Parts: sequence; structure tokens; C-alpha cells
Amino acid sequence: VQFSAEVEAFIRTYVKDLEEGVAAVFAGAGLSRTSGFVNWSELLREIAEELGLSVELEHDLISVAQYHVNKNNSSTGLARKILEEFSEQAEPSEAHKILARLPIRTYWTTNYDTLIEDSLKENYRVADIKRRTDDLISTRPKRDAVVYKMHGDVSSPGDAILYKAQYEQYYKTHEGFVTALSGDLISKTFLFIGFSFTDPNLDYILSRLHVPEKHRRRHYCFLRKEPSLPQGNEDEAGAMYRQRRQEHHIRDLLRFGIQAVLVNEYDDIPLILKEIESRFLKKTIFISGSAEEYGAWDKQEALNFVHILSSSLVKNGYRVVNGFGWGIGSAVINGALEAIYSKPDKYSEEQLIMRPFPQHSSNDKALSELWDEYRQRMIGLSGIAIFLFGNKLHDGRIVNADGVRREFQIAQETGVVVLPLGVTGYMAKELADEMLTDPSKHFVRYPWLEKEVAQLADLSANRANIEMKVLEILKKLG
Amino acid sequence: QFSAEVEAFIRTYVKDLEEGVAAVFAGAGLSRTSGFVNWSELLREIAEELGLSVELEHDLISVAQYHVNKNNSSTGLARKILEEFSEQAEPSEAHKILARLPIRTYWTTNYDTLIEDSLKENYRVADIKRRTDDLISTRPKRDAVVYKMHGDVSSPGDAILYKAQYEQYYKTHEGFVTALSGDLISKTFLFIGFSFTDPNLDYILSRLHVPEKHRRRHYCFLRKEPSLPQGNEDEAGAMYRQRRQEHHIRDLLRFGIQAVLVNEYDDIPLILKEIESRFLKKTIFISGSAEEYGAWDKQEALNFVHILSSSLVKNGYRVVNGFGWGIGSAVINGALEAIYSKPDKYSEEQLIMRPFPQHSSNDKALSELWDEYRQRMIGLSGIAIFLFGNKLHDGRIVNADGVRREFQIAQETGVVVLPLGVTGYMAKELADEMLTDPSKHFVRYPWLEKEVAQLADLSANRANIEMKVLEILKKLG
Ligand code: NA
Ligand code: NA
Ligand code: NA
Ligand code: NA
Repeated sequence: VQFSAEVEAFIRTYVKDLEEGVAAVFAGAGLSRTSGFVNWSELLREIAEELGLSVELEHDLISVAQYHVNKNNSSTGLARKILEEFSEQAEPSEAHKILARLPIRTYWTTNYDTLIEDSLKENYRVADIKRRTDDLISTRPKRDAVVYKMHGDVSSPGDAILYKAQYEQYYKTHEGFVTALSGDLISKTFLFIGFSFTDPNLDYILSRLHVPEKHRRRHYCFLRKEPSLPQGNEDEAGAMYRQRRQEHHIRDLLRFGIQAVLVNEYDDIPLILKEIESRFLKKTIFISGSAEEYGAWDKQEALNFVHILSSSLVKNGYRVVNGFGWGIGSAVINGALEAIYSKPDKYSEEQLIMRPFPQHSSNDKALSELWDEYRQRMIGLSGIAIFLFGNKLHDGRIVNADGVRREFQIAQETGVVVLPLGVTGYMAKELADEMLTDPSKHFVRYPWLEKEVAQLADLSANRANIEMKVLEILKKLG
Repeated sequence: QFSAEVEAFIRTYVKDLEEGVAAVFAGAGLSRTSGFVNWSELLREIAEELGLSVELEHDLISVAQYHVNKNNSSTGLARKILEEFSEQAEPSEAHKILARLPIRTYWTTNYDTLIEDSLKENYRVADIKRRTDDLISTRPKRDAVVYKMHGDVSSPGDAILYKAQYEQYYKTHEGFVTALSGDLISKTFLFIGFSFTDPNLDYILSRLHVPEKHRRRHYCFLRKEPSLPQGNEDEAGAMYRQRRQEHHIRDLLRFGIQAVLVNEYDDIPLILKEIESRFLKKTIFISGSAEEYGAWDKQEALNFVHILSSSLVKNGYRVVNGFGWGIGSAVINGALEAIYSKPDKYSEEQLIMRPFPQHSSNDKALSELWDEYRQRMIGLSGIAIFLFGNKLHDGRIVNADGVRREFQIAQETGVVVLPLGVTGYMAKELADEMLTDPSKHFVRYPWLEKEVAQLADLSANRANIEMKVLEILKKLG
């Protein structure tokens, strides 16, 4: 759970930039491999062999590809290997799924595959996909993210950027992409992921990143640190040359404002991203609860409290994930929306997260499983969960709501801080009391929280001070 | 009924609104209730200070530049044509309509903030571009973008005011020009508030050139020149005034702009309200609330509401959620299910949700805030459906008076009202009330009386209600 001082500073910075909304991703081929990297020599082996060349002797693979286009006067043979087959091997990394889950608004990529767009759709995120310059003219309304496919798309291989001659003229043929990228480079913090210094195309991509020093920003790029001891037909002299050479790569990236984030293995990347996610989600609050009745609370008193709580979370900079429970979810919605439109300059519709809950069975899944998948997904978008009331009618009598407990379990199992408010009674009280029954188990990560949950579980707790105590708890948890 | 040309404009803009490609380009006239500006009078004293006269100076752009040249400063000029000028800005009826409608793109050369202010009052989140720097980043989840091409009363020092700045605009404000050229080939503009006495009209129009292959047809409101003389005119001078306008009209075409001619400026809001009335026939307000469901099982009723709302989205309608207790949550879930069912064909814009009143205010009782909420939300719709409608009151179940108030607001404003009496309670009361005086409630659509009658029977068969409602809405369209 602890990283380098350099990685640690990157985590702190990118979390903050995710919160402000200026975080961006630039994705290379490595991101579309569970491996995390690509062997370019092997990909071009056959193209070179068809020219009487060999990737062992040819170190300029961009020129080899161009020679292939020249000799056959056509892009198709090249396109089959480096675009068509290359993209069918694409697989979503763990790092890929994390980045698609986070509320990152801007994805740039030179990949041809559809993994980014596909993952966004799976996570119920409406994507504005820019596959060609024409797509840049109009903005998809209410999009959750924009995805720039700089070099085209497997969907239209004829329009993809594949070989040297196209790279050389990209600044004119695709001026719109370059202009958009230059704007994002001076307004956003990029995470470059999936790039290697054996990428034949790297220099072309990096040369597009120049901006006036007055406006230059600092960005980040994952790189695997070269291992110490030999590889293949190498000796300790060859190993040390391989390593010290990498120091010049790292310094070169600074030209473009890019700071290398070194990892010893590609498997380290998803762990760093998970840490970023967990720290970032501490400001996204899941509201769990439902009510057929309100017990020691008057209904309008309860709904008014829920409304005010939701509004305050928005006004204090939190994102609210609505559990959509009966008799609670409507007040969550109305409270958050009231705050949003109170100050449409400051707050945003992004601060209220709503996704439809299951209504009907499917042929493949019972309502049983759709509900559990819904709760897992919604809690997955949050870092803290508040539990309120929680009761429903069953065979004519009021019972504590099992679905509220299930959300509680999912949250605990996944590291989401659980904050039941026992003063609201019912399942919230049942859960608060249960936590206090084993403080060494339930309050390991935050021992100071036992006292707070105990005060808020007291049925005679002062209801006017609940909101401010919750707010102080959430700020300390962050 | 309007002229054939105006009628064709109405039909085209309604469809472009529905498609989401409608745009507005607002001139000074839109910020005056009269609909026009007297430019010679605005510059009268500027000219007098240079020893000139607006009676004899026909080029007011140059007069303003001469004022800057003489004083080596735009301070005096800016006071008259920016400060005082924008202080007299008033939202016209045409302004209010265009701010109401779901137009995504507003361009303007006005300095005032009437568009931005109206959008917020209408609970529309605006992305306001006052400077080229603002163009780099897009406000997420915006309901509209507003381009202030010539700057803003907010930062007078950065506003476009005089000839020299116009001449270099294509360089200093290149971002605005590039964005406009993209919108001109992607959207259908309505130019409103411009006259051919606008000293800077040529500067504005010259920015509208695009390759013919990509040129679209736009529209521009213009007041037809009157026949009768005015101000030192006889019938020769008045006929000269009129025939000159024919060349203005023809000239607009080389920019792809078709003049929409009106006899009076007051005709503009009438054409715009006809546009709104027709456009809104695919926006459905769902009125209803329920503490209990009577002869319906609770999950049966919520399932019906869910399916109805989903079906509305899937058949191309926008759903305005009344947000009633026990009904609004199913409206939301049904619509959201449809939207994310096929997120490439359906959109989040098909569900309209705005907060309802919770707390009294020092200037408005809760009673007033509720009425204003209902008027605003019904104002967004052309058809309103009424379902159930009951609440708890002094310990008992009563029919929901709010549902009837929403019914009355709808009827008073020309919104088609479709109560489903089979859902009982207030919806049944309103269905029976309409059926008791068909002469008054079914004037516009006589065939609707039969449909309401079959849906009003408490014993009516519930399996095909949604299918019947959708057929009714399609005919109303
Ligand atoms: Na309270
Ligand atoms: Na509810
Ligand atoms: Na439950
Ligand atoms: Na009511």
C-alpha cells in the first residue's frame, strides 16, 4: 500500500486533477494488452521478410513499413498485419478497466482498437467518439467522455494513419486533431500509458506535444524500469548499457513536460491506478436507504433531512450516488438538483449520479442477480456509503430492508467506508449497532470513527447537528 | 396561418429543433422590446464631439474610429455604445421564447448578458464563451453554449468596439471564427435582431462564408419596408426605400441566408410561438402522485408508469417528470432504462428533471413556488398525461389538488390534457369533468373525447393502455 516517493507524488497530483476534472489519458498500444507492452520487432517480422529485410538488422521500423507501401504501391498488406490482426489481439488490461471506470472526461489514443469506447459503453458512460476530422465539428450533448482516435479506427481501415508518408503530412490532413490536442495539453493533466521507446511511431506522437513554455503543463508517462541482470544474449556490460541508456529516454520526455513514472513490472500499473481510484472516490458518496415508514421520525421531517443532506454534500464539493431506494431516493435527487441549479456556475449535473435500477427479469438473469449487479456497480462508483432508515413492507408488516444490508456488505467487502446513521432507525440502526459490537473489526482503518458512529447511533441524538457531524466525518475521511 | 414562405420556415425550424441542429444568432434588436435599434441616435453625440453629424455621416463605424483616433482612447466611445447601450437591454418576447426552447447553440454580437441570464432563470446550464480562452474547454453536461463574439459587458476592455478591432478580428479572435464556420456547416441558424442600418453588419456577414459544397440555408427576420412615406418622404422616396430592400434581401442569399419578412416586429414572437407550439407536441408532461393505488396493485401501477415512460423515450418523445410522490421515481427509472438500453439512439435529453419546491422563501410562500414550478415545467411540454393523484391530508387519503392545478395550467396554455381515469383519484375526476362538458374540453381534437372516455372507465382493460396512449400521442403530432 506504499510506493516510491515519485509514484506517491504522482498519485497525489493525479487524484487532485481527477477531482478538479482536468485529468486526461493518452493511451498507447500497451494499454490494449494484459502484457502491458508490445513487441514491435515481431509484429513487423513478416513485412520485413517480404522485402528481403529482417527486423534483427532493420532498426527503423517506420521506414520498413513505408518500403512495403512503396513496393506494393498500397496500404492493404501493411494494414492487415499492423491494424487488422494487431487490433483483434486487443484485450482490456486491468489498468484499462480502471481508467474507463473513473470519471475521466478526455481520452486520447493512437490505438485503432475499440477497447476504450467499448469499456465506456459497458460502464454506462455516453462517449463522444472522434474517429475523423469531421466528427470534431459537433459535440455530442450530455456526453460523459470524449475519445479522440488520432490515427483512425478499425471501423474504416482506409482512413487510418499507418505509414510514414501519412505521419509526415498529419499536421495538415488532421489539423483538427492537432489543434484539439494542443488545447488539451495546456488545460489538462495527461497520463501517457502504454507507450514504449521501441514504439516506431513515438517520435511522431511526441513532436505533436510542443506548446509555448509559458503554457506548458506537467504530464506523466508510465515506463517499465530496465531490469538489472542480463536478457537473452547479453552480458553485464550489455545489461548496464541497456539500463543507463534508459536514463536518456527519461530526460528526453521532459522536453514535452512529461515526467516518467517508473514501475518495476507492468503489473504494478493497475495497483498504482487502484490507489488513485480509492483516494479519489473518497469524495463520492453513496446514499443507501429506503422507507415505507419513518418510525420516530415524521415523514416530512425525514424527507427534509435527506433533501438537506444531499444538497449539502453537493455544496461541499461531493458527488452523490443515488441508491434510488423507495421513499429516500426522491429526496436525494431533489436535494442534489436544488443545489446544482442554485449555482449552475459552480456545481454541476455531474455531482448527481443516477443509473436505472432493475425492474424486470431477463431470460438470462433473475431479478435476484440484476439487483446484486446494480448494487455492485453503483457502490463501485463511491468511496463512502451513508445508510439511512431502511425498511419495507413484507407480508403486511414492516421489516428492516435486506437490500440496505446487502449494500452494506458489498461496501465493506470492497473497502468502501460505511457510515450508518443509527438515529434514523431500522436497518441503519441494526447496522450501526452491529459495527459497534466489534469495533476492532469494523473500525480498523479509522479508529476515531467508532465514537462518531456511536454518537450518531443514539436514538436521542440531536437531529439538527447530524448534517454538520457527517460533513466533518467525510472531510476527515478524505 | 402565415405566408407560404413563413410557413415553410416554421416547418423547417421545427424539424431542425427536433433534430438538435437549430441555432440562433442574436443581434441588438433581440435585446429591445421594440425589436430594433436607432443607430444614428446612439452615435449622435459621438459625431457632435468630432464636429460631424449623424445626419450627414452614413458610415458610423468610421465615425466611432475617428472618435478613438482623436481621443487616443475608446473610453468615451465605450460609455455610449457599450455601457449605456447595454444598460437599456430588455428581454423581448422573442428573446424569452428562444431562451425557453431547447436550442443548444446561441451566437451573439451583443454585449449584454440577457441570453446568459435567461438560460439560468430557465434552469439551463450555460457554457458562456466570453473570450477565446474559454473555447479551449467544454463545460460538461451543458444545456447550451453561448458565444459572445464581440465580448461582454463583464470585461469592457476586451470588447470589440471600433473599426480597427473589427479589421483584425480574423486574427485576434480566430477561435470564434473557426467555431462559427463549423456551426455554419452543421446547424440551421436563425438570425434575429439585425437590420441593414447596423453599422457593423458587413463585418458580421463577411464571416459567414463557407465552401458552396458545405453551405446550408439559414434564416433572418427582417421587417418589410412600409408603403406609406415617413420623415420627409413622398411616394417617390418611399418607393425608393422599398425597392432598395429587395437588394438587401437578394444580397443575403450569397451567404445562404433567406429573409423571413414580417410586417411588424410584433409578428416575430407570433411566428416563434407557433414554432414552439408545434415543436412541443413531442414533449410529454407526466402529472401524478400516489400515497395509495386503490384498485391497482402498487407494483402493478409502478410497472405501468415505468413501461409508459420507457415507451415514450423509445418512440422519440421527451419526458418531463412532474416528480410526484409515488409516480416520479417510476417515470425516472423507466426513461433511464430506455436511454441506457440503446445509448446510441436514445439520449439523456429525453428526460427532463428539475427540482421541486421544498422550503418557503422570504419573497415567496411555498404556495407560490409550487405554482411557478408547475407553470415552468408544463411550459416545457405540449401534451400532459395525468395518472392517479392522491396524497395524505389530516390523516386520510384525498385526491391531489396539485394534479388538478397542473391540469388547469395545461388547459389555460394550450397544452393537450390526457387524464387516464382508469387510474382513479384525481385523474378520474378530471376525465369525468372533461366528459361532462365535451363542448369546452374537446374543441381542438373532437376525436379525443372517445379516447378519453374508453380510458376513463374504472373497469377499462389495463393490458393495452400504454399502446393506446402512444397511438393517441402520434395522432396529436
Ligand atoms: Na432534521
Ligand atoms: Na421515492
Ligand atoms: Na430491500
Ligand atoms: Na397536491
